[PDB]
Amino acid sequence: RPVWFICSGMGAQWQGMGLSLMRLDRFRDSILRSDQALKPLGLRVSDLLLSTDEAVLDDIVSSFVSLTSIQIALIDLLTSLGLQPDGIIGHSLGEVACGYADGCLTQEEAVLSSYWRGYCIKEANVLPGAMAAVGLSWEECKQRCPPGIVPACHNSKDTVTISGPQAAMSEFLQQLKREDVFVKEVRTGGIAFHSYFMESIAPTLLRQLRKVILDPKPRSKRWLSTSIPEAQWQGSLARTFSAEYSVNNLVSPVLFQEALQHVPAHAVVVEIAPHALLQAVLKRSLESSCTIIPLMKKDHRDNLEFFLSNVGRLHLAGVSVNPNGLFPPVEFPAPRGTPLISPHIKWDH
Repeated sequence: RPVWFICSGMGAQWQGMGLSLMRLDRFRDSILRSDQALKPLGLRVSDLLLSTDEAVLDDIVSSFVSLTSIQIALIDLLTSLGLQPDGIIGHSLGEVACGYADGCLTQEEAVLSSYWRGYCIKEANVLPGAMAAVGLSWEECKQRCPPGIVPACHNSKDTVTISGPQAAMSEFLQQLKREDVFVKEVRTGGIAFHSYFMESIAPTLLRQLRKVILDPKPRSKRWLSTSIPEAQWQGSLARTFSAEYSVNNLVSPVLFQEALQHVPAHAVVVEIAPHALLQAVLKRSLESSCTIIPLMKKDHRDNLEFFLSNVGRLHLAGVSVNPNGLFPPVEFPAPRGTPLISPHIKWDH
C-alpha cells in the first residue's frame, strides 16, 4: 500500500495545539529547532503554543508559524516510525511543510517562510475578507456566487472553498443555509486567500521571501504541486521550491481534487495537521478502498493517546511503522524474569 502524506492548512488552528504531544522527545526537540530558526526575529513558537488564545489563533503570523511548525514536528514523528512517504500533497499553507517532507526545504527555510508569508500579508493591511467551505461542484460556483466571491479551494469533486469580502460572505450564507447547503466557515482571521485579494501582497512578499530562500532546491517527482496546474509541472516555476513558487501558492487556486486524482487505490492517506480538517473531503473524493487517518484531533483531552491510536491504525492498515522510535531505546539485554513470548504465539491450526 502506497503511503500518502496530506498537509492540511488553515482553519486548522485551535487553543492547545500539541501541548500534549510536547512530552514526546522527537516532537519537543523539533519544536525547539523552530524556535532556533525564529530567534533572530525574537519569537518563540513554543511560547505561541503555550500562551495560545483566541487573539493568537486569529493573528495570521502566529497562526502560520504555529501550523507549519507543528506539521514539521508531526512529519518528524512519522519519520521516527521509519515511515517515509511515497506520495506527497499539500493543501494551501500545507505546501510549506510538504517541501520539507519532500526535502527541497530546510526546517529553518520552512519555518521562516511561514513567518514572512504571514507577516507581509498582515502588514499589507489587506481589506476585510473571509473564507468558507461549501458543498458545490467547482462549476456550480462559477455559476452561482455573488461577484467578488471567487472559488479558491477545490477539495472534492463536489466540495469547494469560496473566498471573498467579509461583508459579502455573511449575507451569502444567511442566504445559503436557507437552502440546506453545506457551509462550514474557516478561520482565516479576516483574510480571503487564494483570491485576487492577494495580488496586492504579491510584490512586497515575493521580494522578501527571495532573501529567505536563496537558493532553490529541486522538488522531487514524489511531490504533486497543488498550486500549479498539472499542465506545467515540468516548468521553470514548478521545478524548484523557490521564493517565486511560495508566493504563487498563496495567490493561485489550490488544485486539490486535481491532485487527489493521482492517488492509487490501495493507498493509505495520513492528514498531517493539528486538526483533521480534510477527513470529510478525503474519504469522499478518494476510493472507498483507501484508509484515511487523522493525526491530531482538536480539543482532545490528550493528543498523545490519540496520535498513538492513529499510529496503531497505521498498523492495522498494513503499513510498516514502529512505535519504539517515539520513545528512548530500551536497554537490551532485557531484565531477567521478563515474560516469555513463545507461549502466546497462536496459529491457525
